[PDB]
Amino acid sequence: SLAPEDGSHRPAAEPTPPGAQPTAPGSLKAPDTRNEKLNSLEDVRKGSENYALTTNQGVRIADDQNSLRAGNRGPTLLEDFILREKITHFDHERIPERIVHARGSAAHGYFQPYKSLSDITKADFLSDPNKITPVFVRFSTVQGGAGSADTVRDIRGFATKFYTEEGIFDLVGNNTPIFFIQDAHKFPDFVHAVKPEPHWAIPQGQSAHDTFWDYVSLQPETLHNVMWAMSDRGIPRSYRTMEGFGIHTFRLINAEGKATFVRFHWKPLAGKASLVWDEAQKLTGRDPDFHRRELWEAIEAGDFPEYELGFQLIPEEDEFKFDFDLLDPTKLIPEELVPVQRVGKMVLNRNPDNFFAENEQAAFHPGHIVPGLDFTNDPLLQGRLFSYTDTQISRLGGPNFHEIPINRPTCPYHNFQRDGMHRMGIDTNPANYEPNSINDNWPRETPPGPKRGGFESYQERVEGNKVRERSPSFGEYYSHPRLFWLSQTPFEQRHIVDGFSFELSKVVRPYIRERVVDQLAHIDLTLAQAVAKNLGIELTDDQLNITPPPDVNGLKKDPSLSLYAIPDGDVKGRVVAILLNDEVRSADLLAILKALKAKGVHAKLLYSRMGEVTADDGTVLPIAATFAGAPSLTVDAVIVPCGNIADIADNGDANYYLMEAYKHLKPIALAGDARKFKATIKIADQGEEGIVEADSADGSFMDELLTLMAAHRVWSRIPKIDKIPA
Amino acid sequence: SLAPEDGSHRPAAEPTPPGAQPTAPGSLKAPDTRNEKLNSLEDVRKGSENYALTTNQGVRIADDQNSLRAGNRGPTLLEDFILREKITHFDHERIPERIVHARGSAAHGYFQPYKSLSDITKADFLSDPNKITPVFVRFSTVQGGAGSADTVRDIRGFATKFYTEEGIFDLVGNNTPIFFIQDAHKFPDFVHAVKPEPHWAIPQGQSAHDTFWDYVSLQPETLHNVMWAMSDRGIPRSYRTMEGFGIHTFRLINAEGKATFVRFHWKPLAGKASLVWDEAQKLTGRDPDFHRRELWEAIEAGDFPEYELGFQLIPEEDEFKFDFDLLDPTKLIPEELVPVQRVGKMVLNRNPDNFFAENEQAAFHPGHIVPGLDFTNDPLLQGRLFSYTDTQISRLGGPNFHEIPINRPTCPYHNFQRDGMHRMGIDTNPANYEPNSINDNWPRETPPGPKRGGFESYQERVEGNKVRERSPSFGEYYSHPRLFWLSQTPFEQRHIVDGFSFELSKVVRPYIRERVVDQLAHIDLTLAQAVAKNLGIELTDDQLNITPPPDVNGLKKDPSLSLYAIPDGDVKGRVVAILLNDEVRSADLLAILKALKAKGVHAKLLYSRMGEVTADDGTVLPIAATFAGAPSLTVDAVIVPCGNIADIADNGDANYYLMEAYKHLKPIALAGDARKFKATIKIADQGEEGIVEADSADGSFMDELLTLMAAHRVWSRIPKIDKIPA
Ligand code: HDD
Ligand code: HDD
Repeated sequence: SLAPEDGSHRPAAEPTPPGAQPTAPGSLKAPDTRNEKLNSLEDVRKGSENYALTTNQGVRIADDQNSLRAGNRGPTLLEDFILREKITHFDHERIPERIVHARGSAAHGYFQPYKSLSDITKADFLSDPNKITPVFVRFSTVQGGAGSADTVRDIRGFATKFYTEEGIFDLVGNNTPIFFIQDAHKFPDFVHAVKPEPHWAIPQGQSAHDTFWDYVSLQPETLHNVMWAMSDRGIPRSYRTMEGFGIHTFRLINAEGKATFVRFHWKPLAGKASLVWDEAQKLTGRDPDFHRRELWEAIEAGDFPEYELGFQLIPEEDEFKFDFDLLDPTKLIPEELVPVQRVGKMVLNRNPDNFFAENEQAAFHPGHIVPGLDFTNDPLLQGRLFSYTDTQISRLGGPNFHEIPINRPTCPYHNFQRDGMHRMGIDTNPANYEPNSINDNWPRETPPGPKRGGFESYQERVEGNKVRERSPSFGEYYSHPRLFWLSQTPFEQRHIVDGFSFELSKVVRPYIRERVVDQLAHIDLTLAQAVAKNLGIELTDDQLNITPPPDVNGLKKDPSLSLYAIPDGDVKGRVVAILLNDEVRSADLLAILKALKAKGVHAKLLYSRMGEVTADDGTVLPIAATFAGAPSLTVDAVIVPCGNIADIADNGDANYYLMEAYKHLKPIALAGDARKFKATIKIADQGEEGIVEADSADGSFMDELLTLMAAHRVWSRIPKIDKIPA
Repeated sequence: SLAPEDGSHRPAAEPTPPGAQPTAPGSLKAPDTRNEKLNSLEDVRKGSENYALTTNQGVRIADDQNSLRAGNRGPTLLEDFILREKITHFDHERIPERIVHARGSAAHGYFQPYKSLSDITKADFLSDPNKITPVFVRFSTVQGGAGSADTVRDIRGFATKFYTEEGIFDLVGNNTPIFFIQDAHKFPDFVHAVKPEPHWAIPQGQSAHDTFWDYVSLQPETLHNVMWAMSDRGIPRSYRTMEGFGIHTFRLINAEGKATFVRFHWKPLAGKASLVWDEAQKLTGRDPDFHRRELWEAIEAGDFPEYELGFQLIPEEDEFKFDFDLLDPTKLIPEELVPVQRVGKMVLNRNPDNFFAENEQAAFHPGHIVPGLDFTNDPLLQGRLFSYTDTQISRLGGPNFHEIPINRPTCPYHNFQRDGMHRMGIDTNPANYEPNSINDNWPRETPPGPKRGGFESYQERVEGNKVRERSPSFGEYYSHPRLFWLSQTPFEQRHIVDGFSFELSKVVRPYIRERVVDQLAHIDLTLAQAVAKNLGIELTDDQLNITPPPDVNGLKKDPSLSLYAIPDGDVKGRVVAILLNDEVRSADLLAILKALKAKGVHAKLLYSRMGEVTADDGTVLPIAATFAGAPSLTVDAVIVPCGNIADIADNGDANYYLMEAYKHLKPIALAGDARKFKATIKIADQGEEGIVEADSADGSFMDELLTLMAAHRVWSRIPKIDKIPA
């Protein structure tokens, strides 16, 4: 027995805040969290406790420490079948990673609609407010490999597998409402341009290189999503604090056959929140797994990520009433023109057991729709339908990928397909064809109907010649980037300018920079001049005379496009760093932890070493991490309680901890003699907005601090940070 | 035509310093750098200029911007074979990454022995000083995926494919002289333990988690390589400044049939040099491709990585004359007892053309030996022989992986093997078996002999029972960790302490830390006490009376195990940051750049924006990067010339540039009014060692700075950096 007698090796099977316990597989951490999909996976789950170590053939292994050899110092013998099996499996562990979105993090949950949508869709999972549909959701980046970092500047993926009673429905979206390109034929072109360059495979997880901006400068259709990626949208605080969109216009079909155009939205319950770039870039080095960890730990804490599903709904006769083409995925539908209507809510409440088996092997594909839903002629969606079935043949080893447990439907599935690599199902049907008499033609077709019917495509009208040709209605590239730009706050605009500037500064060929600046001058001259200034470029008089693009159906801004314009913050699930000293004033800490617990805010107690310290009243305080081990990048605010401040007053890591949080605009709270730290951040004796300070942490100290946290960051501090050396 | 009329899209086909030009595939950058392997690859190289865009079947494409559809706003048609071919190929681009060493960077070069070694080996590539052997070298980390970061704390791989006239020889080594484990049966257990943990797949590129130190604490055989991993050996400055080792004892076999035991060594011509931890960890964020980048650019500069091959040689009759077992791969051979004898030199002088085709698909395997070389009963080596063949069947799609162009021998190869997936060779032999009369038994066996003879194994004697048993001679675990500890300088010992301390602070279960500390007390109680203090752990009296382990055949220490104890630094290929202002003193800059070119030291001119600035004499200075875009992490030293210093005196990024470089112990030179920056780094008016300063950048000023660069870092500055907030 190698476990410790005190049993401290096993985490408790109950919700615990991040860092209190070792993380564990979901069925062990929360065995009583169940749904119909989790239960169906029990047949393939494998335990371990009280079992013998065997080969894959069931043979008990006596000595798992040594190869078989001719003498204890002799050659290894080919007849060691236990070695060779163990090494063979190891030698073939890896499978191809996803072509795009290879880096991702996933969890189980459930979905439930608010009310029956049977008036607009016959889709069964939206027909009754009491119908609960299990889900599996994978969040992702786009460009980086499976081993790349979480907090890069990138688009994020948001893929939801609905295990419906009438088929698997995959909603395969991103965290922005549009994509970079218009036609699927260009997808390898765009992806090759953004991916690491083919001679040397640099850089990983970054669009800040020549070939990406080269493609953008020559393809202005890309400009809208590029705007989004250069904003703080491209660097989310977590997957819980981002939006989701299906991007394409789809169709809803009701029992009477009426089609309604629809676009899908996920609204985060935790609000919209993003990092700032210096923080996001450094965090890819201090913790490349930050988003993966934060997701797992929130679920282990009970901080279940929640999202409200919503629809923008457009009648068929309104197809042409907007300036933009509904079928153009580089165009958004402003919520000011078509509101998002609440449909239901999704809760992610259990982690997987084995990342490889459940996350890496999961297969999402937007062609996986159910009766009540249908496609449109969006030329990007159209080509997606081919790719997501095709790519699985190599990634997941063949055509039986639906038999891998995480991908199996929970509803019945029967047909006349047979064979293929690693076929699990053993068909007893006398027939493998239809029409057949020898099994009385079963399984049988089902006619279309209002529920439990067969799938039939909406009989939309088609008219035109066979052409490789872009619809002229698509050939407008600058109005929607402008609408986005004007909808941002001034500090969000600053960050957009700084994103473009930082990225173009790493383009080596200067003529590429100049061509991207010229495209910006077609969007907004304020934006283009600000970027040009940082690049040492001067706009020509002709460029200064570029007429701006028209408004979007009269709109000159839409505050739903901004992260922060309308407050939607939420402190539940946020984390505060508490910086300890060797004789902490316990009255401060008790007030701090009481206020944080009331709002569901977590705390990390940090010191210069691990182990424990003792407060003034003798209370023993366990240390979560060092100052260097858990930098301010990983928390939302910093609190410094009173006590023996001289212990850390001249500690470089303690001082830098506050300087980093200050530069990154986070709230900071100083109690008693901890107010001496204002000098390291150059805060005058009069104080300033964003620095909570008082004689002690009792009173309004923590309400000021929690109000600041509900506002996410202290945007008013931005003029002051450029003098801070951090 | 989309290129710029001035041709600045294309880099010059001549050696150019890093940053000067865009990087390029090796055949375009250096068309005249040739060897036999590079030349043999011309049959599969594909150009591009002046060729039509086609399908894979050779059909010319007219519109590569659109899918085929029924009307320009209609559905995509299944008959668009151009779309489906292009998407199909994209959908299947990825192949399994390597199970280990998935992250790596490679280059072409050549090798040449100094003299004939026919007295000790009949290996043909070592027979003649005028015999040139082309090579392909891949450097790697171990734990992370192909998309993980370069400057992690890990072991590094160093793999060399020799394309000899008598077969491919692969020398597949690492950058430390031992491995973690003794018997290959344990390799899946160790690797699984160091890799991301199976439930959530965290952490990437790090051994700082519970399962790794759990294994270590339970398997003391691992302590020796762990010590190397926790030293600055784990974080190399670049692949050019690290050693290589084969680790295993092999045999040399001469024409008389005499066996000599040998261990292989690579000695870097650039010397040994490593980062510091805070620097290395931060650099995985600011540039996760730092090592890949530095290697490519050094070769484009003509700054070819060079390595001397050396042998430790031991007569067969001396097999048992050491305190350790020569066949134990957790033991090193001290150079003080067996010197490394120089054999030849290897030069890396051309980058690949396509990273995937040459680097990702390259297959290295230590079973690939040639006549004149042989194996030993090293139980780790013995199991490696199985794995490197087996793993390619899935990783490279089958048994013809030797036909992938990078892997092809340059010498003849003929046998009776046939078929298999993607077979390229078309065999005309009437017979696919031997013995055969119908082709007069060709191709035929060759008897062993002095040159050009068939491979025969050394007929070593084997005596023993079939057993799964570790040799008792392997049962010592602490003498070699001690030897290594005592061989380090005081500041390398400090960095080892901080490496163990940092990593154990990330282990969530405290009993694992305590168990690792107890292991450390069997090596050195000063190391154990210093790590325990940072963990809040108090060693018991029992632990304090653990007897130290004996030394190694009388050796207490061996300075060759230190990175820095013996000076070996070379400044050629290093890089200096030069921080500009808007009116630089041209006399300063002229003298700086003149002295750096004399030593082959590169420079990047940094400013607060892109573009150009003008010197005091009107000289236009082009800016290479911003202060933030090329942080001090990426340079070896910082020079601040005199000028309009008020322009950057209050720039937070400019002051931080110096503070970061200061903390990471790098040389700093300050001319004229730049000396006012001393206050930011808290240097007294009278100065200190490591800070170069004068009225101007002439005189001895550049000599002083270059002397500091030859010493790599200012170790004496360590006591001062703790009080620095950076
Ligand atoms: C025609 C090619 C093509 C095009 C135009 C798109 N995609 Fe895609 N996408 C793929 C081809 C693809 C793929 C190559 O088939 C992937 C990679 C691995 C896989 O299974 O599917 C994929 C993966 C993938 C994933 C990750 C699913 C997971 O977690 O496993 C998401 C979230 C998206 N895509 C979302 C989008 C969105 C929102 C798009 C624009 C509206 C989009 N893709 C356009
Ligand atoms: C029995 C299993 C096993 C054991 C005990 C080892 N390795 Fe290994 N090694 C492999 C199984 C393996 C592998 C799984 O076969 C790899 C991964 C993919 C491949 O082609 O070979 C590999 C890759 C690999 C590479 C990367 C090659 C490349 O650049 O493509 C290097 C440098 C090494 N190894 C070096 C070592 C050293 C120095 C070891 C100890 C002395 C060692 N390996 C033990």
